[PDB]
Order: sequence, then structure tokens, then C-alpha cells
Amino acid sequence: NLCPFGEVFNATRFASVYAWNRKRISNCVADYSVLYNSASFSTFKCYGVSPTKLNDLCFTNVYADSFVIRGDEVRQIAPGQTGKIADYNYKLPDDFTGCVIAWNSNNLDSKVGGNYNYLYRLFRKSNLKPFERDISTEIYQAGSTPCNGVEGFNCYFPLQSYGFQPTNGVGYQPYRVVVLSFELLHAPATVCGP
Amino acid sequence: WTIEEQAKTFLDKFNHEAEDLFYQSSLASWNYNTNITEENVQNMNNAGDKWSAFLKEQSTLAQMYPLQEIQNLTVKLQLQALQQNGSSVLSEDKSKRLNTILNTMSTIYSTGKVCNPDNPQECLLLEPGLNEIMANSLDYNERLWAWESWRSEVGKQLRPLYEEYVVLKNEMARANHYEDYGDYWRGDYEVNGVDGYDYSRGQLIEDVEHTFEEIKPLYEHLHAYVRAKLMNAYPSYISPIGCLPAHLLGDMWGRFWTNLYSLTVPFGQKPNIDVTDAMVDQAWDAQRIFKEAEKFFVSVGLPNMTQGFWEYSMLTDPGNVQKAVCHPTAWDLGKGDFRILMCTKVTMDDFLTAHHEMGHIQYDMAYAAQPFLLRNGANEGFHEAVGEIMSLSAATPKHLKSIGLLSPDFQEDNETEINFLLKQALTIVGTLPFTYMLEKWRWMVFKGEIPKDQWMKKWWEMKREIVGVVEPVPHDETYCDPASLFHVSNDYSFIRYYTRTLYQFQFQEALCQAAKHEGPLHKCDISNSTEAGQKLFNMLRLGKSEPWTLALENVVGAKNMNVRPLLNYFEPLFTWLKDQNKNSFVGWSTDWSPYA
Ligand SMILES: *[C@@H]1O[C@H](CO)[C@@H](O)[C@H](O)[C@H]1NC(C)=O
Ligand SMILES: *[C@@H]1O[C@H](CO)[C@@H](O)[C@H](O)[C@H]1NC(C)=O
Ligand SMILES: *[C@@H]1O[C@H](CO)[C@@H](O)[C@H](O)[C@H]1NC(C)=O
Ligand SMILES: *[C@@H]1O[C@H](CO)[C@@H](O)[C@H](O)[C@H]1NC(C)=O
Ligand SMILES: *[C@@H]1O[C@H](CO)[C@@H](O)[C@H](O)[C@H]1NC(C)=O
Repeated sequence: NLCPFGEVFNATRFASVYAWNRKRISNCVADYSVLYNSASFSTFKCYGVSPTKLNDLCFTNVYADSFVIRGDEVRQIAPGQTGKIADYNYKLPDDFTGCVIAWNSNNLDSKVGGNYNYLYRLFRKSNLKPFERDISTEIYQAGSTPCNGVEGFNCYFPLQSYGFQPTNGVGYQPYRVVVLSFELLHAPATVCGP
Repeated sequence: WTIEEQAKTFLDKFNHEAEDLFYQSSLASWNYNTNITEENVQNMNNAGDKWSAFLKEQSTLAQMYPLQEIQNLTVKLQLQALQQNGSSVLSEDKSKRLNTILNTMSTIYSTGKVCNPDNPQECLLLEPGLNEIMANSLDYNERLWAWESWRSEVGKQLRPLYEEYVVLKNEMARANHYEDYGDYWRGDYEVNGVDGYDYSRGQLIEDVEHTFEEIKPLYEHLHAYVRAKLMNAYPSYISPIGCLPAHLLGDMWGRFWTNLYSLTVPFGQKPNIDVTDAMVDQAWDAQRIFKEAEKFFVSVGLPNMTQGFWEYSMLTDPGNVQKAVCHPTAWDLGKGDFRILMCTKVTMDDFLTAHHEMGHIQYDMAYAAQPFLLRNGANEGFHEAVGEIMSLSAATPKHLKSIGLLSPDFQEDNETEINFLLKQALTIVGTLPFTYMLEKWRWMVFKGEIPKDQWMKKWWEMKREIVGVVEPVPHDETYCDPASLFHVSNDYSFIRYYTRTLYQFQFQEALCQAAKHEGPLHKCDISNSTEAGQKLFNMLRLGKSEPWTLALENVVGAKNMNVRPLLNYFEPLFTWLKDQNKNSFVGWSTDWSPYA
């Protein structure tokens, strides 16, 4: 009874990173070696473990977070990083055990003229704690003059569009990301390797 | 939340909003310059309007942060670039009129044809057809025809357009609190907040005139030496004491004298230090030229070109399926998209131009991580200098023999040495009077110092006096000869190539000292020196984040432009020329004329 990784890795549409999607995985067999080799991923980095080691392991749940960001930002989907994405959109914990996977999605997510449907959060009054998700639309107040829900001087809407044009350099192209967390609770392991 | 902190955030907003609007304008321009059509003119106009309206809104906000309350230097520099409202201080009519004028001139320039008189439909474009005549023909009358046809049948179209361009551009400049467009252009060199590193727009004119005084003797003697050589190339046509006729100088304007090397080579029996023939025998094509320039850069520790550079650049003529502007340009579109537009031919000229244009790209790549408003050369002269530093090395016989364009037992003489210096002078020293004079004319026109019915009068007066060059045919004020040159009709500043030419030697001195080079500056080739690569890069990666006077001092130890390194590169040739000329006239009378 194999795990529905396809639904996640091969979805036609991906979330914006400000509103990243989490899929719970459970009660299924998961071959993490076939995953590592199922495509060419630009990034496949595991932190508390290794892939061959995971087929020897059982977990209560696996969580698959997915979103799109710029290439030059995939380095932020790692513990201890800082910057716009790790600070304001998606924060891995320092003690993170799990895998970060990413691949180039220029051919799916760019458009002549540019695709602007993917957003990121530009401003926040403080940093997300790990795995929090902020879909707020409040105007960011860069000062003490209050904004009252409108953009203006020292008053900025916090969500901005990536622009993905097929001709951008690699750092500016869209990359699709999947983050796998492995949860072990005082309950039966329901997702295992062979 | 200090003012500085509020401005920091505002600029954070700006950089992210700006990136796409700028990139879309770049793409629109790219289509036009690679494929001239009314539809692409309209799209370019639309994308540039969007960009300018964005800039206008953004600048008026930026000026709400008083610079007086700002200590961060690099913050102050970004808000200084938004201190003027730009091109949108012109009414909609005037702005659409100005764009029409700019597009028409650029279209006329890269699209206009003159037809042969013997063949009323064997038409020729400037590039390649006319340029080839002007680089290779040894016939007074053919060269006179191409030089006169271009200016008569195309330059005349540009005359009334250029007139209104001046009027409109000066209004734009006056609205931005400059005296005229020419003052506006000179602002590229202004530095204000930094003590002991300031530089005013008036000091540029002074430093260019003062520095030019020290170049005259070298030029006087190079002038006198080619003029004696041309006497035998064009029997009957050269006065021994006169200016050189402008159609005999080796290109359409005499901007460079390089193509006169085959007529002025000091030592002709020696191996050819002009590798054009050698690279045709070896089946080199454009790709080989650009892959070789790429090898040169990674040899000093800098990157490959990007894949997008190779897939999207235009490195050869597209053929007649498109109408393109072939003038070599290095494009930084944004978002890590870098391209060169060039109609490369298999010639040492284009070989070296390939290295120089790539040099500018290399600069663009090195400061891509700087904040948007500081993604720029320290000044326009810096940005035009990097490439030329590179070609100084790439042109040396040592380098040319190592990439296999001279025999592996090629031997260097005091004579091959003089051949090389002579050819280098034809290009580098030849262009300086040409470059100074052209901008002086434009500065004067912008300042309102030349009544319109004296434009071509004063132009040729200035040619005869500063440049030693005379028109072969009298020209009416129906002509607009300055506009027959790309940069004038494509609205680019020109003094960059003056200051650039002094910088490039100041820099080469410092790079060669880094690479531990042994003897005189013209035998230096920085290939394979990562210590030289590194010293260069640490200046490239800064962009405009430091005032150019400090950026310069950090590399060469002088906070100002300096002519001595160029003079000393050429000292060996200077003493030779002075000996060569001991029996010839040196200097020129401005009264003689090819026509009477
Ligand atoms: C995604 O689709 C391809 C093609 O059907 C398939 O071979 C691949 O294994 C899929 N990836 C995953 C992780 O299921
Ligand atoms: C040139 O531009 C036109 C639109 O003005 C376009 O339809 C055509 O495909 C372009 N040609 C090339 C080679 O890009
Ligand atoms: C543009 O600049 C001028 C002069 O600084 C200023 O008065 C004006 O308010 C700015 N904005 C607009 C839309 O003109
Ligand atoms: C200038 O500001 C930048 C941040 O914008 C800072 O990193 C840098 O150290 C500052 N230097 C000075 C002289 O203000
Ligand atoms: C060093 O330069 C020489 C030519 O001077 C060239 O033949 C050689 O391949 C270069 N070496 C490296 C490691 O680039």
C-alpha cells in the first residue's frame, strides 16, 4: 500500500510560499530510495538521517510541505538560515530532522510576460517561529503614523509577486520545494519503509 | 524607526517592485534592437512608459526622506539616484514626440540604405556594406562616395529630428535642475556627500581639457606620421601640411584609425601582428571568438558566461529575415539575464571587441547582487574601461601566440614591438581627439553656444583644429554629420570613451603589478593570473556603491583621472615617431581643403 508522494511531487499546481501546503501522510509504505532516484532534483538534503536509512525506519506521520520560491532562495529552506523566506514565510527548526527537496520548475511556472500568481511575504514585524504559517494581509506600518488598512507613505502591502519569465537567470527562476518532516509519537508507526 | 530606517524599508519595497518593470522594458528593447518593426517600436514605447511612470511615482516618494538625516553612505547613494523625477517631467505630447524622434533616428541609423549610382538598385546598408568600403577600400573616389552618400542621404534625414531632440532633451534637463542636457550627462561623474572625494560636474570639463593638453604632442606626431604614409597611398590627394581628409581614416568617421595599419605598419617584413588573416586560415567563426574570450576570463578566476547568455545573445548577423541594430552592445536586462548583441565578423577587430564587450558583461555579473539602484559602473568611464583593460592583454603578441594565432617560433623584436605600439596607437590615441571634439560640439550645442545655422560650420571648424581632419566636400546646414554616428543618433554620452581610455591604463598598471609582470606595460598579459582577476573583481563587485573617486584610489592609488600611465605605455613609440618625423611636417594648417 504505497504512499501518495506523486500527489505532492507531481501536482499540477503548487502553493505560494507565504501560504505553503502541508499534506499528512500515514498508513502506507514509503520507498525513499525510489524517490531519491525518481527524478533529477537540484536539491535533496536530509538532516537527521539519510535516505537509505529511512527505508529502515517507521514513523507515526510524515508531513510534506510544498511551495515555490526562487532558486537563489532554496538555500534558505534549511535550519539556522535567515532572509526573507526563512524569516517571513517558512521557518525550519534548528533541531530539524527531515529532508528538503527542490527542482527547477521554470518550464511549468514561467510564462512569457511573466507569471505573477506566486507570492511571498516581503515584510513582517518579527520572525515566524518554526513551521508557522502567516496568511495575514494587514498593511505593514513602517513608522508610528498608523496605516488604517490602506497603502501609502511608510505603509506597504506585505505580499508581493514573484515574476517568473522563462528567460530569467537560474537564480531568478522558480523552484518547486518539498519538505518532509518525520513525526514519532507515542502511538503506532503507520508509515514505514520496506 | 528613524528616517534612515524608513528609507531603508522604502528602498526594500522599491528594489522588489522595480525588478520586473525594468526587466520588461529591457525585453521590449531587446526585441526592437534585434527585430525593428512598428509593432516592436510600440511595445518598447509601452514598456518604457510603464517603467518611467513607475520611476516618477517612486522618486517623488524618495524625496520625502531628507538626506540630511541619513548617515548610511550606501543608503544616501540610492536616494540620491531618485532625487530627480527623470524623463516624465515632460508633458505627454512632448514625451511621445521625444520617443518618436528617438525611435526614428535609431531606425534610420540601422535601417537606412544608399544605392549605388551605377546600379540604381544595388543598395547598401551602413553595416555591413558601407563599413566594409570604409575599412578596406584604397580608392579615393569609392571612399568619398560612401562617406558622402551616408551623410547626404541619411544624415540629412536626421538634421531636423536632431534639432527638436536638442530642444526637448534640454527641457527635460532643465526640469531636472541641470543647465542643459550636456550638464545632465556630465552628472554621471558628480560626487557630493563624501569629504575629500567630492567631484563636481564642472571639474570634468577642466580635467578633460587639461589632460588633453598632454596628449597633443603624441597625437601631433602620430598624425604627422600617418599623413606622410597616406601621401603615397593617395597620390595627388594629401597636402603635406594639411588635415587628413575624413573619408580616408579607416572607418566611416575616423573614430578609430585601426584600419590604416596595413598602410602605416612601421615594419612590414615581420610576422603579422594583425591576426585577422591568421584567424580566417584556421576557420575561426564567431563562436570560436566568443569561447576564446570566455577562456580568457576564467583564466583570471572569473565565471563562465551563463547558459542564457549563449542561448539568447545574438552573436552574428541574423540574415535578412530581421532588421537588427548591429552596433556591439553589452546588455544587462536584469534578473540574471545577460546578452551581447553583435554582428561578429572574422577579424582581429571583432576578436578584441568580443573580449571588451564580454568585459562589460563580467562587470554586470559582478555587481548583480548589489541593490538595484547601485547595479552600475562606478561611472560611465569605468563601465567602458573594464573591457578595454582586457583587450590590452588580449592584443599583445605574447597572448596571440599562446592562443595559436602566431607561429609557435614567432620571435619578438624591438621592431615587432614598434609595430604593435603603432597599431595600438592608431586605435587608442587616434580616438582621443575624435572623442573630445565630438562631445565638446555636443556640449556647446546643448549650452546654446552654436546658432543652428552654424552647427555644421562649427563642427568642421572643430574637426580641422582639434582633430586635424577636414571634410572632402563642403557641407550646408542641411547636413547633420554628428548624427551620422551611432552614439549621436542613439542618444548615448560620448565622453565615457575619453575618460574610459585614461582609466584603462591606470587600471592595467595596477593589475600587472598584481600579476608580478616584469617589464614595460605593453608586454603585460594578465591571462592566468587569479591575483589580477581578484584585484579587478573586488572593484567590479562594488558597482556604484562607492563614489568613483574612491573606487579608483582603492585600485590604483589616485582619486582622479590621470594621463601619465597612457603616455608611458606609448613612450617607446613616441620617441620613435619623433625620429621618424625628423624630416616631415608636424602639425597641420586648417586652411587647406581637398576641394577648391
Ligand atoms: C511523477 O511522474 C512520473 C511520470 O509519470 C513518474 O515516473 C514519477 O515517479 C512521479 N514521481 C513520484 C514522486 O511519484
Ligand atoms: C519580429 O517581430 C514581429 C512582430 O513585430 C514578430 O511577429 C516576428 O515573429 C519577429 N521575428 C523574429 C525572428 O523574432
Ligand atoms: C516631480 O518633481 C518635482 C520637482 O521636484 C516635484 O515638485 C513634483 O511634486 C514631483 N512629482 C510629480 C508627479 O511631479
Ligand atoms: C551602509 O548601509 C548598509 C546597509 O544598507 C550597511 O551594511 C553598511 O555597513 C553601511 N555603511 C555606512 C558607511 O553607512
Ligand atoms: C596559461 O597561459 C598559456 C599561454 O600563455 C596557456 O597555453 C596555458 O594553457 C595557460 N594555463 C592555464 C592553466 O590556463
